[PDB]
Amino acid sequence: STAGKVIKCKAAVLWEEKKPFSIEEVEVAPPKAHEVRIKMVATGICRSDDHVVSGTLVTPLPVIAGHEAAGIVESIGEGVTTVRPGDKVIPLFTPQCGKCRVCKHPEGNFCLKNDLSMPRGTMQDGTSRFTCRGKPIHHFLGTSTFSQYTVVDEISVAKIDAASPLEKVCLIGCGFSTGYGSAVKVAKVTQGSTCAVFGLGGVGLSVIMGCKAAGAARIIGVDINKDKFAKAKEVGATECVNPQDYKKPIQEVLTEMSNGGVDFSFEVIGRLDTMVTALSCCQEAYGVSVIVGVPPDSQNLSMNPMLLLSGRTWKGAIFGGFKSKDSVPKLVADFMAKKFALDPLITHVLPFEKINEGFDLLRSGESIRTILTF
Amino acid sequence: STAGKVIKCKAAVLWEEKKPFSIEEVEVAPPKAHEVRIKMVATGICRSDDHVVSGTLVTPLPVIAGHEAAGIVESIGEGVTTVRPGDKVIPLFTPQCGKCRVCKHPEGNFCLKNDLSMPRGTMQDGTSRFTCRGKPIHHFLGTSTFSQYTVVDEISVAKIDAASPLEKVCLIGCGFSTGYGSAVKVAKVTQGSTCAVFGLGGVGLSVIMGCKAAGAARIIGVDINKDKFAKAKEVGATECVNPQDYKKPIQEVLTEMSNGGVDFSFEVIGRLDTMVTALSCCQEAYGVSVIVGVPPDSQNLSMNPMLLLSGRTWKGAIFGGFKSKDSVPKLVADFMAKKFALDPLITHVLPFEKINEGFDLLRSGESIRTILTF
Ligand SMILES: NC(=O)c1ccc[n+]([C@@H]2O[C@H](COP(=O)([O-])OP(=O)([O-])OC[C@H]3O[C@@H](n4cnc5c(N)[nH+]cnc54)[C@H](O)[C@@H]3O)[C@@H](O)[C@H]2O)c1
Ligand SMILES: NC(=O)c1ccc[n+]([C@@H]2O[C@H](COP(=O)([O-])OP(=O)([O-])OC[C@H]3O[C@@H](n4cnc5c(N)[nH+]cnc54)[C@H](O)[C@@H]3O)[C@@H](O)[C@H]2O)c1
Ligand SMILES: [Zn+2]
Ligand SMILES: [Zn+2]
Ligand SMILES: [Zn+2]
Ligand SMILES: [Zn+2]
Repeated sequence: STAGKVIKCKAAVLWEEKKPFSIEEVEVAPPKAHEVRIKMVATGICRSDDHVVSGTLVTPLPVIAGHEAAGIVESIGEGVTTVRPGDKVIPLFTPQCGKCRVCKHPEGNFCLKNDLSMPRGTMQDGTSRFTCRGKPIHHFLGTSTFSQYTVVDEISVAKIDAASPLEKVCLIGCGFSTGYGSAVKVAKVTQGSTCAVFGLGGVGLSVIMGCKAAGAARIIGVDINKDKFAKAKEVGATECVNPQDYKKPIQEVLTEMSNGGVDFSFEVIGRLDTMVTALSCCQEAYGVSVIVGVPPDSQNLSMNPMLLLSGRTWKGAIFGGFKSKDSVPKLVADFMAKKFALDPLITHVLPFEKINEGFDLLRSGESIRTILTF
Repeated sequence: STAGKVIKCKAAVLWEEKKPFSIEEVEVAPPKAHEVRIKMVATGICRSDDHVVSGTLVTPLPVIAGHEAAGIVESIGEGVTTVRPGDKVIPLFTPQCGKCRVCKHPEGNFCLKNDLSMPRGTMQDGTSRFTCRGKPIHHFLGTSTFSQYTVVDEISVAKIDAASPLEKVCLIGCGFSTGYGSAVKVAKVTQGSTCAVFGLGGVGLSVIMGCKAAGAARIIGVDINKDKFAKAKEVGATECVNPQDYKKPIQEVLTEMSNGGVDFSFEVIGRLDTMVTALSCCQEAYGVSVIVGVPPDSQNLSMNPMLLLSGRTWKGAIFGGFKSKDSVPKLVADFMAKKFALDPLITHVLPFEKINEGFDLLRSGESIRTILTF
């Protein structure tokens, strides 16, 4: 009943940095060629969405944020072949065009069509599908999931199992897959190894899940909020440390705890200082450190390259290294077969209309993931 | 006969920074338990030895430098099982104790007994075997090869083929193995890939050799001294670029030349700026950059961690990642079997007494390796 028509619906519009979202009516254009219009069902609150508010992650404003979500296709534009109306789908904030040198590379996943490295806040054609108060509104990462309806490019959506619980599998659209893949795919954690995970939010808990799935013998969680430790131990941390409890810098603490440095470390916060600390705490000759956290816009870290010359490996990744469109449906299938759990990440559920309360819960330290239902 | 006796011999002593070497008589104590005294046959001049002179690489002075060499065992201390008097040997500036967590790790080579991290300038037992004019003289990296005789710990020497030409295979003690291994072992260069090599001295040429051995399709040499380009092409560079020839930063030039970034880059100079440039020029999603150059003492680089978050891998290594005592004899055997060439690295052969002339050749840009002969 809405195919080819503008849809008026509610969205959470961010007009200004460091302000609440405005829940108000927007106009969502119908999908053009190779575009998909999605009726959203559930969306998680990821710290990266908060980074848009705080100006940590710069993207043009005004904007509809949201990138961790699941929904049902309402309509498809001309030439779409990979989804149909009524399909369950997860928007892909990292696209998979299938044609660029990264998509063709066996390891690569950061498709050259992404809108993360130099955000423009548009569709692939450089235009917007959203109007609010007669004004064009930017997209976010090609997804814009804080809306009852969004429009995405076909390379930014994956069809998932029709029997999927969308209020759970939305987490496969960012925080679970990122953390789990950072451990299993990017770091390639080994059986019997010692891991250190800096930051015990939804992504860091997913890193722990991946380290435990890979057979790590020790998984040391690191957080300044000791309220995060109980859940970290539930999902596989063998011990947790709060840097504020120690006189010495935590890289020295972790090096001593691991009898000379850890095998694998993960920065899952977004601070320059913890990226350098996480590198330093991995064993100097064979350690691996993975940056997962999003750094503050345009800021450089300072480090001594002797940390690398001795033999350390330092890498980072988007979306856990997963090729998004190939991997998301498989992750959903594995979830349905109980190969991993998502409930440990979900601490709060709210209606979409209470999105600002969901951000309050994240900012207070209380929540891991709040799932918003449309 | 010399066994069990102090040897008086000629050595090149560095009394203070930024002074010529002093060629004079030293006393070399006999080897203690688990030590080996070696009559030197040939030693190369590596830029790292010049770093000791320039204060780029801090180690206690006064010192007998030299770490890239080959010679013949004169005597062994009690308990030595791996070499005998008369054996051809290469001193190992990276030891292989076989007992530490690094030696037992499949991918580690920076043995915890090394004297590079936190240089003491001694034997393993914390004492020196060298005196000159009644003063104790420091060791360098457990090797000290700028002497007619040295004493090394057993874990810092490898027995090699008795038919080895020592005036060539001394380069397996540092520069060849470092560069070749940085390509084939540390980076794991792939067939058909595009590589960029920053710095076309003895080590950078050895990186090129390894990239070509690994089947790279394109190998771009980068040097500010265009006199280095002809030899770089001879050993496998497909093209060479001088940053001084361009208005743009060379990372932009290399990204354009490689249609979006190289597969593998190598920093083989020792500058903070070129370490960051070499990282930046590798493809943002799947590129790998290896730091080989020794950085200036206590200086930090500045970089944007988004370079890593998109998917790059950054690592460094000592001695090409090779476990030194296992690898050096095999590399010599491979050289004897014509698996690689050393002559392209050798531009000058001088008597040991001409050490200062050999350093002046390096500093002027006029040599690759000078081999000093005893
Ligand atoms: N690379 C990617 O693709 C990707 C995906 C998802 C999230 N992210 C980023 O990953 C980071 C974590 O996201 P999240 O899990 O949703 O966030 P979160 O829930 O805010 O978790 C971060 C955790 O870090 C803890 N923390 C803050 N400061 C410190 C400190 N100095 N030392 C130790 N712990 C500290 C904090 O208490 C919290 O539990 C954020 O920067 C995100 O933007 C990146
Ligand atoms: N990691 C290890 O185990 C190891 C081993 C051996 C050598 N090294 C280091 O590797 C580096 C190279 O050693 P080497 O080959 O003997 O030295 P080298 O022969 O002096 O070669 C260095 C090359 O870098 C070139 N160069 C200088 N500045 C620039 C610039 N700004 N841009 C581009 N090219 C430049 C220079 O012209 C020369 O050809 C030194 O820092 C050594 O200390 C490290
Ligand atoms: Zn692509
Ligand atoms: Zn996210
Ligand atoms: Zn060892
Ligand atoms: Zn050297």
